[PDB]
Amino acid sequence: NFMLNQPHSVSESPGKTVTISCTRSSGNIDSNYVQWYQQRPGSAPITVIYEDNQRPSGVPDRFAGSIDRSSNSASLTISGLKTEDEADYYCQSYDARNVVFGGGTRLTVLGQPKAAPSVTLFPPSSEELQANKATLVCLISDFYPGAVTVAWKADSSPVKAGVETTTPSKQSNNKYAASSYLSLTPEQWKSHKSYSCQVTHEGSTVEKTVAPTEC
Amino acid sequence: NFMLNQPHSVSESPGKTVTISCTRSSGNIDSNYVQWYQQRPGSAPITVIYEDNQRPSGVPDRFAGSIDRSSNSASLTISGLKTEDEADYYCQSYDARNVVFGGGTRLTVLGQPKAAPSVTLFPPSSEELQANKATLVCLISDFYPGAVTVAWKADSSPVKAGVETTTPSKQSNNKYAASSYLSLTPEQWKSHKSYSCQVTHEGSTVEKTVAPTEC
Ligand SMILES: CCN(CC)c1ccc2c(C)c(CCN3C(=O)NC4(CCN(C(=O)c5cnc[nH]5)CC4)C3=O)c(=O)oc2c1
Repeated sequence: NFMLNQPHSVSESPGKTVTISCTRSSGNIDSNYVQWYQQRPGSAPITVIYEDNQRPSGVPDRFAGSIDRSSNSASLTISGLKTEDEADYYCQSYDARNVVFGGGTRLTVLGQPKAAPSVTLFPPSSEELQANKATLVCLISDFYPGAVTVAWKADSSPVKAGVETTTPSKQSNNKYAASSYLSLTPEQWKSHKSYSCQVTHEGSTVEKTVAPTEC
Repeated sequence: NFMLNQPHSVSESPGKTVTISCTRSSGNIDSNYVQWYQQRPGSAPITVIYEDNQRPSGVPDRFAGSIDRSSNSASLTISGLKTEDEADYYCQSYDARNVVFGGGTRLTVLGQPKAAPSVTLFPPSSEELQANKATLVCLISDFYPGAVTVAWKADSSPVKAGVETTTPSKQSNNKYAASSYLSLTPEQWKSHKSYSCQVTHEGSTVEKTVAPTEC
């Protein structure tokens, strides 16, 4: 029982080389075969690497797998990037009876310039508090590529309960927007000194914080 | 080298049984194990069956896998169809020289009940006003089907500039969420008595109103 940790995203221009790392949390990376899967948006998954570095028939030489024992990491390298390489890439392995997939890496083959998001965090409105709702909204606009990861904190502690995040959406300026909202009760909201919204984009992380007031 | 062929789509009504076939193109279906994965749009896939007919820990017992040796096919059978079962389903087997996936079957669950949206309108945050921004956000959640019209008002008049609405995305309750945001300056925000977000869904309107803080 172990995790495989991949970064959330990578991006490059057509024709360049990109590397996707996959770090095993406990145990040796070399003691079990590592596979790589590609899933293009709205497509079936395809195996691009099995047994660490083996390509199935039809998978071009541009895809290369490797293992690094000292890092305890596997890597998928894609050279001569093409637009059709734009996909989610997952590593998986085993130990004992456990099958383990990594969390996935979104690879974007850049189709326009990179744009860091505007992150605005809204505390509960008066209208919803009178309805025993303390829902928070994290608004994320004007970003590219259209992939983000959102994490919420109550004080310092992570929150998984009550989190919904929209699929990013192309807006009229041709950049992506999304919202994350946290469905709190006024009780939970007033019982903490602050809440935070963490937005990660192109491996850059921004944190916004709000505290209960009165007014 | 073999392939797995699944229907592109199946639609069925709630409480009824649906089958999804997965045909192996060469060799015997019984010579390697078959997995089934479920994928909701937006999310990573989830394992529903391994070793032909085994369910992992989270998975409703309404999900059953089977092997038919004569037709050289695997089947996923979902009894008592729930709207939460609407998703893409992929079968998967092994070729020793590959991990093979089917093309995917899109499962539509028909006659989903209507659900009016929860609407919440947030005035500008303190933090954004300190950075000379007065963006307003209207969270629109828990609605079905997944289309809304959003109109904004300054006092009682239609707003014609600065409105973005995101494409509704299905959330973890299998209902849609979106947010509409209006990018005002501090001046526009305080030059008016109020702003309003008007949401229409299935011929029914909801209108929320907010006004500059008095503190
Ligand atoms: C596109 C690549 N792909 C194939 C469709 C992925 C890509 C990613 C996943 C993930 C994230 C999970 C969910 C998390 N998860 C694991 O990492 N391992 C298991 C552990 C439990 N389990 C088993 O006990 C099992 C036994 N034999 C196979 N699976 C299912 C896999 C799991 O639930 C998963 O179950 O399946 C995945 C499949």
